[PDB]
Amino acid sequence: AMAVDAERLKHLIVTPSGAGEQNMIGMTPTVIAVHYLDETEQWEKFGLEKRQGALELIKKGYTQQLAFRQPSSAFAAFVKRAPSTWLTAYVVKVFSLAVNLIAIDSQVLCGAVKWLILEKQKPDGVFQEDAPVIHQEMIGGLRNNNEKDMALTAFVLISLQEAKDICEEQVNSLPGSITKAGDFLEANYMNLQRSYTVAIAGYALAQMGRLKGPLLNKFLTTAKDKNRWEDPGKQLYNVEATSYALLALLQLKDFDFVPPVVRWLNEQRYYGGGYGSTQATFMVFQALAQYQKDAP
Amino acid sequence: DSDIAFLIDGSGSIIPHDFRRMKEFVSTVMEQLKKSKTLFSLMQYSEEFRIHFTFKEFQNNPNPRSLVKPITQLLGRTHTATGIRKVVRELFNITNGARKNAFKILVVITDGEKFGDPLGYEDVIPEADREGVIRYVIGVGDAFRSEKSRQELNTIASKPPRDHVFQVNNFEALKTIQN
Ligand code: NI
Ligand code: NI
Repeated sequence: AMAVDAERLKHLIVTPSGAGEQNMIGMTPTVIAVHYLDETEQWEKFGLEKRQGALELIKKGYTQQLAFRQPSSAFAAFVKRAPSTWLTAYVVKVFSLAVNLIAIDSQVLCGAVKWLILEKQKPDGVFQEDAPVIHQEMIGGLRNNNEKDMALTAFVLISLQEAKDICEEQVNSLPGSITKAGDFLEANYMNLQRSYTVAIAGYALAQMGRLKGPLLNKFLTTAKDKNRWEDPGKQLYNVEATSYALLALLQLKDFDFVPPVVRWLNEQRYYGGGYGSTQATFMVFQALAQYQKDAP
Repeated sequence: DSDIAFLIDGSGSIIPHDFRRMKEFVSTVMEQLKKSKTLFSLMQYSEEFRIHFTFKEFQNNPNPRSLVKPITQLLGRTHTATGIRKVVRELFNITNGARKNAFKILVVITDGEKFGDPLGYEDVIPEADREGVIRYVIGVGDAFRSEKSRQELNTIASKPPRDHVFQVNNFEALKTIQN
């Protein structure tokens, strides 16, 4: 397929400002904007002088987010507020994708990973949130989900895998935690009912090579008309879920299921931005960029 | 004095544009070749299988553009081998309209990329030879782009492969095989 016109992505250049959560909301679209334009290579029809004008904004959001880094290398909205399991895992997720953009201090990234594993992982692999984020609209379809330990564990695990190579040396309990998280997902994947959880956990399993057999059939047949993973309401959740599926399909090298999924995503005409658009904006452009990188 | 079957790819790797080409190519072959008493049958495949018209159902309805118009795409994976086995065992059965002592022709229209198929080509080809099934292959999209794709088209087609493998957009695909 053809890459998205960069002229429709101008509104994603957002100046980051706010608390430990407010800053990441504004940081997210900027980071994923240049990441997409890097792969698709549209800096010529958009102006290379603007690249540095956005690259330094990412640096700004990074340094401003460091002020909310707690002594346990965890992250919360406030320096006094109890650290969030999701927010910390989201900081790792965004920073891992921006390691080739700006200078990301490895001690910050690995410290957060070590905290998630040591203090926030149940012995059965489950990651638990003990201090939810204030802005509940920045967590996408994880908001008001019946399922559960599964959805959160899948989310955190995806972050750990995106930072596995860069923090394998410092944190040795990382491959063990990854396996444990994957064991819980695989053991309860067939019992999933919501398409969102099927999509996000399916991607987590696919990154391991543990999305096979009945788990795969469950994943593929959950797709409405073989082109999207749809839950009744909140379109933004369905875009986010389909993006996770696309990433899972690209991991499986399944180029029979990729084109109709990509085709559907492009016919939604979603370019991110707005209230509660953080996850969808981050997902729909991480997936489409991965598609551009992998498409023959 | 010839039975012609169509095995068309309906997997998601086939873009809707290339599927129209498939859907229009068949209409041309059926119209520019009647030319009775040639019989036609068509089955679309993906990860599932659907017979749109048998040799009997075509003998009752002569209009070519009518039998192919409501045909849609399956959008599954790509099970080429299983599709070939299903054609020779079912579509070429007398109970479906296959006539005795008539030429069996299979027209496989695929992009040359089988995927997710439990069956291999080495499990359906030696069976297609002992039944005497003429195999023509019509590559679509980027079926001639790669090396594994072009050798797959030659694998499906019989020998020699230089007389069986053609590109879909060719309007001279029928005038070259009649002689
Ligand atoms: Ni292309
Ligand atoms: Ni295909």
